[PDB]
Amino acid sequence: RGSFVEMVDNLRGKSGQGYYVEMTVGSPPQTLNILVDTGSSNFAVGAAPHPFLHRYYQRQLSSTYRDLRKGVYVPYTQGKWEGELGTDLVSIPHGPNVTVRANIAAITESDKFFINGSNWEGILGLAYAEIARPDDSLEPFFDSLVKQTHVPNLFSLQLCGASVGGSMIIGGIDHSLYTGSLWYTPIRREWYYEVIIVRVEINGQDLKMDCKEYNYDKSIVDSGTTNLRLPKKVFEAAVASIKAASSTEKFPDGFWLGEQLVCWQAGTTPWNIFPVISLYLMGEVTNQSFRITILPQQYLRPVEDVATSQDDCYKFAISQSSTGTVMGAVIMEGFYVVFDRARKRIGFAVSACHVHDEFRTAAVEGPFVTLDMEDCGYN
Ligand SMILES: N#Cc1ccc(C(=O)Nc2ccc(F)c([C@]3(CF)C[C@@H](C(F)(F)F)OC(N)=N3)c2)nc1
Ligand code: NA
Ligand code: NA
Repeated sequence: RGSFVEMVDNLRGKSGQGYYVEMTVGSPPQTLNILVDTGSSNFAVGAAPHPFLHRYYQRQLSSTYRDLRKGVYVPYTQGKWEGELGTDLVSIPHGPNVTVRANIAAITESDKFFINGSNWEGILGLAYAEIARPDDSLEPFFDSLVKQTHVPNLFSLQLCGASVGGSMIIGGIDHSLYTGSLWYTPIRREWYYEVIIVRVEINGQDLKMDCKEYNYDKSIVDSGTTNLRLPKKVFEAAVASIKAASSTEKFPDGFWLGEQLVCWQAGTTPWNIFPVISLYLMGEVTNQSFRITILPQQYLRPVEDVATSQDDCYKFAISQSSTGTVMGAVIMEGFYVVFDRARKRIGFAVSACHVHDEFRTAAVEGPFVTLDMEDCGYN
């Protein structure tokens, strides 16, 4: 408990392309890099020579592969993949010293799913069976891991933004990865890691919306999405408020919509004109909340691959959503996040690796008194 040196720094990535862990599949073991995704629940790996893939699962080479004789077709808003379901032996080399028999979707066809240039070739869905495809009888990886071993039913993620890196501690927490205290919010329902946001402030100024708007139709914590995505009506109020707070510089409207980049002369980003963003989350106790605060260093994302420019260019990474709030890597890179599935709750603490400056830091503070927090959930 509390110290897992073998798992520290077991994540890698590049800006824009997410965080992956090494895994092995099959006998003898085939090494693959796998995107860590708390926003889905399938373990799905490229299993054919798509041109974007460094490596892919070759079932023919595994003596322990078992075919389930069942296909799956999985479309998302953008992107889709199709695969053939089976089971095989899976390990995490920089993870617990265990091997488990897990479901795997061998991806045989995909569109807009793999990233050209990335170094990962499958996804590890860490959420619950309820959103597994094709249905909840396909047990997710982490459920198999916990049923089949003595690994405790929890994992924690420290995502260190811009090469990016970080740690996924499987079966515990490592107290060297955060400072101050962990504060916990209840998992409202086990499907996504759904939570309830009870208040939102921009530089300490409350947006004063009906709090159900913050969770319409849900709010989730999702390592497989880059942005902080907010329900449209909340996005509108938040942007209006951020524009006001930064109004000593004027930016094109398209910037706030994520339709164009903004660039400054190198080493001169005016961090201090941009406000901090605070989300208050439902706490463990009746009428008690806590708040997490992030900086422009989290929500203004560096874009380095801008071949048509010399300067430091950034994308605004808070965007409008029609699927609820998504606390993607913009939120998670401020914090050490504990997915305490055994107690159905999510812990946040200030990350020991988060990007900040001499004036401001990411923060996790409580307790606050917040009434009617159960009305903030959408049914
Ligand atoms: N930081 C960062 C960062 C950068 C890139 C990325 C990245 O490419 N993710 C990725 C790629 C294809 C994918 F199909 C998905 C999916 C898989 F289920 C669907 C996606 C949705 F539902 F939104 F389509 O939401 C989530 N949660 N997972 C995620 N992830 C994180
Ligand atoms: Na167990
Ligand atoms: Na600590």
